[PDB]
Amino acid sequence: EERGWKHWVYYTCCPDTPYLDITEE
Amino acid sequence: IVCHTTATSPISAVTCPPGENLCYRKMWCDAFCSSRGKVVELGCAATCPSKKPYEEVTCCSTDKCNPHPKQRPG
Repeated sequence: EERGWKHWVYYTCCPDTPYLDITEE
Repeated sequence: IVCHTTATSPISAVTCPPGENLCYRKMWCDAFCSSRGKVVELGCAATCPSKKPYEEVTCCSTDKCNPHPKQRPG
Protein backbone atom coordinates (compact mmCIF):
# COMPACT_ATOMS: atom_id res chain seq x y z
CA GLU A 1 0.00 0.00 0.00
CA GLU A 2 2.85 2.37 0.86
CA ARG A 3 6.20 1.12 -0.44
CA GLY A 4 9.05 3.61 -0.34
CA TRP A 5 12.38 3.34 -2.14
CA LYS A 6 15.51 1.27 -1.37
CA HIS A 7 17.31 1.31 2.02
CA TRP A 8 19.30 -1.55 3.63
CA VAL A 9 22.02 -2.35 6.12
CA TYR A 10 23.56 -5.81 5.89
CA TYR A 11 25.97 -6.60 8.72
CA THR A 12 28.69 -9.22 8.23
CA CYS A 13 28.43 -11.75 11.03
CA CYS A 14 24.89 -12.78 11.07
CA PRO A 15 22.25 -13.57 8.42
CA ASP A 16 19.32 -13.93 10.83
CA THR A 17 19.88 -10.35 12.01
CA PRO A 18 19.38 -8.37 8.75
CA TYR A 19 18.73 -4.63 8.99
CA LEU A 20 16.05 -3.71 6.46
CA ASP A 21 14.85 -0.20 5.58
CA ILE A 22 11.89 0.46 3.28
CA THR A 23 9.38 2.85 4.87
CA GLU A 24 8.40 4.12 8.31
CA GLU A 25 6.58 7.44 8.69
CA ILE B 1 26.20 -6.58 -16.64
CA VAL B 2 24.16 -7.64 -13.64
CA CYS B 3 24.59 -6.39 -10.08
CA HIS B 4 23.38 -6.74 -6.50
CA THR B 5 22.64 -4.11 -3.90
CA THR B 6 21.37 -3.61 -0.39
CA ALA B 7 18.43 -1.26 -0.25
CA THR B 8 14.86 -2.59 -0.86
CA SER B 9 13.02 -5.23 1.21
CA PRO B 10 15.47 -8.07 0.54
CA ILE B 11 18.77 -7.82 -1.30
CA SER B 12 18.30 -5.80 -4.51
CA ALA B 13 19.66 -6.80 -7.91
CA VAL B 14 19.68 -4.78 -11.13
CA THR B 15 21.72 -4.38 -14.32
CA CYS B 16 23.91 -1.31 -14.86
CA PRO B 17 23.02 0.28 -18.27
CA PRO B 18 25.92 2.81 -18.43
CA GLY B 19 29.65 2.10 -18.35
CA GLU B 20 29.59 1.72 -14.58
CA ASN B 21 28.75 -1.98 -14.25
CA LEU B 22 31.32 -2.86 -11.61
CA CYS B 23 29.87 -4.42 -8.47
CA TYR B 24 31.59 -3.19 -5.33
CA ARG B 25 31.44 -4.86 -1.94
CA LYS B 26 31.77 -2.12 0.67
CA MET B 27 32.21 -3.14 4.30
CA TRP B 28 33.20 -1.35 7.50
CA CYS B 29 32.52 -1.65 11.24
CA ASP B 30 29.06 -1.07 12.65
CA ALA B 31 28.55 -2.76 16.00
CA PHE B 32 30.83 -5.76 15.37
CA CYS B 33 33.43 -3.44 16.73
CA SER B 34 30.84 -2.37 19.29
CA SER B 35 28.19 -5.13 19.61
CA ARG B 36 26.22 -6.15 16.44
CA GLY B 37 28.30 -6.56 13.25
CA LYS B 38 30.28 -5.17 10.33
CA VAL B 39 28.35 -3.11 7.80
CA VAL B 40 27.81 -4.26 4.23
CA GLU B 41 26.57 -2.25 1.25
CA LEU B 42 26.26 -3.75 -2.23
CA GLY B 43 26.39 -1.40 -5.21
CA CYS B 44 27.36 -0.70 -8.82
CA ALA B 45 30.15 1.75 -9.66
CA ALA B 46 32.55 2.67 -12.46
CA THR B 47 35.46 4.14 -10.52
CA CYS B 48 35.70 1.78 -7.53
CA PRO B 49 37.82 3.96 -5.16
CA SER B 50 40.16 2.80 -2.38
CA LYS B 51 38.73 1.45 0.88
CA LYS B 52 41.86 2.49 2.78
CA PRO B 53 40.08 5.42 4.55
CA TYR B 54 38.66 2.96 7.09
CA GLU B 55 36.84 0.12 5.36
CA GLU B 56 36.88 -2.59 2.69
CA VAL B 57 35.71 -2.79 -0.92
CA THR B 58 35.79 -5.62 -3.45
CA CYS B 59 35.75 -4.27 -7.01
CA CYS B 60 34.45 -6.85 -9.48
CA SER B 61 33.04 -6.64 -13.02
CA THR B 62 30.87 -9.75 -13.42
CA ASP B 63 27.10 -10.37 -13.28
CA LYS B 64 25.97 -9.72 -9.69
CA CYS B 65 29.49 -10.45 -8.50
CA ASN B 66 28.82 -8.59 -5.22
CA PRO B 67 27.16 -11.34 -3.12
CA HIS B 68 27.11 -11.54 0.68
CA PRO B 69 29.66 -13.48 2.80
CA LYS B 70 27.83 -14.47 5.98
CA GLN B 71 24.56 -14.41 4.05
CA ARG B 72 24.44 -16.87 1.16
CA PRO B 73 24.68 -20.50 2.39
CA GLY B 74 21.35 -20.45 4.21
